[PDB]
Amino acid sequence: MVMTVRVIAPDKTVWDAPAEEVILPSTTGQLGILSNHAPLLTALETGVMRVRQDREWVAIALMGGFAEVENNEVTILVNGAERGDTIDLEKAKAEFAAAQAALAQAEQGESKQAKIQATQAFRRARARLQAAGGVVEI
Amino acid sequence: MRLVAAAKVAAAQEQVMASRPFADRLAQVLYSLQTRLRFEDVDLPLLAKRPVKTVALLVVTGDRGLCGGYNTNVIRRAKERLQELEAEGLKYTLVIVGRKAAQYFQRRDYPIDAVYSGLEQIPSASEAGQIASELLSLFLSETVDRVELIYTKFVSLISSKPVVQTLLPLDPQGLETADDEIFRLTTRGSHLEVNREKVTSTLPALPSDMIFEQDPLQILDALLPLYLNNQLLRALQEAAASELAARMTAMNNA
Repeated sequence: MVMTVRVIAPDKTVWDAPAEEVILPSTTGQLGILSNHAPLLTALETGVMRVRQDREWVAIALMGGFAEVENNEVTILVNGAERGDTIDLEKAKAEFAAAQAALAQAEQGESKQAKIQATQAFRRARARLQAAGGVVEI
Repeated sequence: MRLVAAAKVAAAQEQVMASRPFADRLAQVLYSLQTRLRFEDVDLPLLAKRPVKTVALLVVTGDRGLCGGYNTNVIRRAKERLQELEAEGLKYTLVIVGRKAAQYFQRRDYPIDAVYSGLEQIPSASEAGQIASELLSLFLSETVDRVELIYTKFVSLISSKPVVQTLLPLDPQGLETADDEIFRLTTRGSHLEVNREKVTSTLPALPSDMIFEQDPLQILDALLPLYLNNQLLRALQEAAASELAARMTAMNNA
């Protein structure tokens, strides 16, 4: 009835607590993990994970990485992670829209560097709004 | 005169310890990925080896200024590396940590892609990631063909010096060598010293029956940005350890 869930960033463990269920933003879709799952390795996109410790949900924005699940240990390695409780949903809607436009603008442009920069910002702002607002499809 | 220098020694040593779980896990997954992929034959953007016509140089300095020739030595070695590249007919662009060093290079007409605040005493993984994203945007756009960095690092138990290393392309041989070297900082006398030890990875290999949700190549590709950020952050923690060493030196000379 228990998994231990750990999110590990390059400088520190960001999350470490028991959970009944975790939703992982894998590169091929949202993965749903319950207790006693067979061992698994997956890539993680920049997006939102969710953790249910008892009956409520907690969302965390993840900046890409991978996850292993083995013997009721879920270990998540990401370049960065932010608790959705920390993100102002109005602000994150604002930023997502702004990054959306800046990305559209870079794409009209000539500079591959700018396209990459703006894509990086766009993905980060997406994952932050998914985590603030809880809806994946935006 | 205060003993709180040891407090920042211990806070730094804490962050360095806190970085180990990440590197241990990176290593564990890399090890198991090796049993499905020949790393040397992997073709992925962060491993691309283009004929090198342009180089990005990351220059790591601090903005707090009382550390002897800590910053001066970095700045001089970077100037020298850039002269070497120019002699070879290579183009370059600078990414500078430290605003005063950015100004030194600006006044001398060097090309500067990006500037960041001087190295902070306990370097953040978000600090590292902002720099890394910028180096990715130079390298993956093929604006440059190699990314080097220059930073100060302990090379003996007592002494540190600027070093010149390569960040991108990633090195397959680095991907196969696990995070072996861990280093502990310690104030001994009124000077600061580093000891480095080899550690056997504490955790086992991944189960044989483990499911790969995506093809191994795609999992490796998702890992490579983490490896990069681990390498960059480790260099920044080395640079900060060296700067604390230099700043203690400067204190006790007075």
